[PDB]
Amino acid sequence: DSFVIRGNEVSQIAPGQTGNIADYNYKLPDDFTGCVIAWNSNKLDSKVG
Amino acid sequence: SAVQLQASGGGFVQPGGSLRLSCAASGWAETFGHMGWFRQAPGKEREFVSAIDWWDTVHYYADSVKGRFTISRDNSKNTVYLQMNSLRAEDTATYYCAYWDMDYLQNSIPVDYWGQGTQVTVSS
Repeated sequence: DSFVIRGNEVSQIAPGQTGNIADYNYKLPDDFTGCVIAWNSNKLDSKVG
Repeated sequence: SAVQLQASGGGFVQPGGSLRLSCAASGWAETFGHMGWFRQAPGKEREFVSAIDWWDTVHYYADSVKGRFTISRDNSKNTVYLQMNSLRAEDTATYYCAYWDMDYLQNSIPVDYWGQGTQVTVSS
C-alpha cells in the first residue's frame, strides 16, 4: 500500500494512533505485520505555485 | 483435558497507570496448572508475563515487567488478578490469559490452553 503524509503527521501515522489522518484516513492494526516506507518527495508531490 | 477460562478487566490506562485484571478458572484439567497472562507486544511474538501457582506458593516476574507487574489469585472466587504498580506507556498490547497444565513450569514456550485477550492502550 502507498500514500503520502505530512511531516508533522509522521508521528500521527502509526498503529494505535489518533487524529484526522490516523482515525480518519488510514488505520493500522495493533498486531500489524509488514513494513512502512516513508520518504520525502518535496520535488515531486509539491508545487512551487 | 478441557478447561474454560473466564478473563475480565482492562479499560483505558494512562502512562504511569495501573490495571487490576482477573481470570476465573472452571472445568476439569489433567493437572492443577498455574494461571497467568501470556502477552505479546503489538506486532510482536507472544511472551511470558507473570506466573502464580494454584497453591499460592510460586511467583514469577520478567525484566520487561519487573517493578510494574504482579499476579495474585483470589481465595474466594478463585479468579486470579494482575495487580499493577505504575505501568509504563508502552504496554499498548493485548494480554492473553493462557493456561499451563503442568505442576511445574520448566519452560514457558509450550502452553496447553489459551484464554481471552485483553486489549488495553496506555495513553491520555
